[PDB]
Amino acid sequence: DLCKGKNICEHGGCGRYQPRIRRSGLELYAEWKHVEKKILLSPERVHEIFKRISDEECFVLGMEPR
Amino acid sequence: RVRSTLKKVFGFDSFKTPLQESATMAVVKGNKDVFVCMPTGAGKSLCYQLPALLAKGITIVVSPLIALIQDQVDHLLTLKVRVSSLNSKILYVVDEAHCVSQWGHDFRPDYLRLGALRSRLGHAPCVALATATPQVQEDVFAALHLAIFKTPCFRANLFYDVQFKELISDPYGNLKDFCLKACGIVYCRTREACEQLAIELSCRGVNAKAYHAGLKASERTLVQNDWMEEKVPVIVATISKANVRFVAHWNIAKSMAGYYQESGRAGRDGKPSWCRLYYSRNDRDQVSFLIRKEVAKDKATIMAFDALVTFCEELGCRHAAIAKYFGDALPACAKGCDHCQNPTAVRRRLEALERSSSEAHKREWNLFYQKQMQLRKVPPDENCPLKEASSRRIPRLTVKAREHCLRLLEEALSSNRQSTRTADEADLRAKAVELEHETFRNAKVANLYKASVLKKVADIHRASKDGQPYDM
DNA sequence: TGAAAGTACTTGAGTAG
Ligand SMILES: Nc1ncnc2c1ncn2[C@@H]1O[C@H](COP(=O)(O)OP(=O)(O)O)[C@@H](O)[C@H]1O
Repeated sequence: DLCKGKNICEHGGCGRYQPRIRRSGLELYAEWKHVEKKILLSPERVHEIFKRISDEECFVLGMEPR
Repeated sequence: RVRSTLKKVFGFDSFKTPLQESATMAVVKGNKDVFVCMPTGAGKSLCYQLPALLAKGITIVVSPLIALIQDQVDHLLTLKVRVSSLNSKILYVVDEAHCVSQWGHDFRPDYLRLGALRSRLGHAPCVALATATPQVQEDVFAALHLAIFKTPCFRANLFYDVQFKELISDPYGNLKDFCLKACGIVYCRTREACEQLAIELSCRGVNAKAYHAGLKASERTLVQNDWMEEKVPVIVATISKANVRFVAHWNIAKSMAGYYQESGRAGRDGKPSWCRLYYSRNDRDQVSFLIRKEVAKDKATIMAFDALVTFCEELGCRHAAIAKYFGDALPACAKGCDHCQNPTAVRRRLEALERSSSEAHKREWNLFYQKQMQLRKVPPDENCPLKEASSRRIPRLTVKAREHCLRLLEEALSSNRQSTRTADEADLRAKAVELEHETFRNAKVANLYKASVLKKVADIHRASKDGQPYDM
């Protein structure tokens, strides 16, 4: 709830923006507004995203790393 | 030294706009007050500081904006000018004509002092320097009460066009695209003018930096210097470059000349700067609410805002409309105006806007009623027989209305005397005073007062018809 | 022909020099 209203990655670096994820059935879509526009988020891509999350950054999410 | 001053003294004399030379002459010849109104970047410092360098005494300048005063002083110090900043040869001419005007959104002043100094040195140059518009111009001719140097064809460096938010599915996306097809400074209405719009634009990939009242002065100077060297192309400001690719207004400005001034800070060299206006009916009604509650807590403001509204909703050239507003002749301008580039597109857009004009229910109806009704909008002489007659607890209850109600009560009492043989009129005066005062304290609105006095006179008639004396 | 209620989610949305 606190993290949904942030569309910009401020804190740390990575000054880029964050897309809106929309679920259509079994597919995810990263509807980049203007920063192409719609990309079907492949599960390999989300796997690559998740593999980089630090242990602290997943324990704060509630998911114990172990 | 009308022209012998040259650029060598401060920095200027080169006849920037050939009548710029005469701008000195208009002061040099002492032609009373000359209405210097030119596009931004016209070197007005030549117009009203050269006589300051050449005055036998002082030439006090009315540049309210202290930051502006300090910037002028230091920029002239870079030009070796004996000017001193008194804000907080020249001590810092009736300058900044918008300062004395509410249309230039600079009518935020105090006493005279600088104005008092100018009135003292009326023998010294008395000049008035982008407000030469019959409404605004006559306001200067009335409130300030002074040759018009208004630019003959205003400025053809802006591709004026109006896009309606209702017609556009994504007004944020539309303005982002317009900025893409064009630095930039953007104004809009209040309620955190910068913050939300700048955040949306930045989410649109267009970095927009805020400049608001609550922002720190360090943030102000940082964003200003960054915008000077193109570090931040897009700056959003409330009312606060020779390119300026867009000066579009997300919401309507406070005043017609306010909009002119906020869109007139583009094209120092004369390069095209587009400039677009976004209009919404709800925005119009909201600002009408704001101006009405401002004047309530004066008719010129609403008159000029209605003029702005009909300007944004008229079928014709924007430069022609501003000529009607600024008093110039027919602009006869080429492509560069929305009606000039395509009359059919403007007419179709206005027709589409007209066609698309049409606990939560409580507030919705309240706002509707207020917006639909707003647009629809003496002491007692010698011997008034009323207790505390000099009171206004009942709104819109004229003293003549009180006299008429008292006369109705008095003829009722006369009939009661003829039917029941009361004492006399001498004490009937005090009795009527007491009755009217009691009716006053038992009613709140004018209609309620009339209803209460009618009920009381009906009761008096009933008592008279019953035959018994009108007792307490 | 003739199921329906609590909790999600899912979007757009929303006062000055
Ligand atoms: N007559 C001129 N010839 C060449 N350059 C000039 C001339 N006058 C002004 N400039 C430059 O243009 C700048 C504009 O100064 P300013 O008086 O604030 O313009 P504005 O008319 O918009 O108020 C000045 O700083 C000056 O350096």
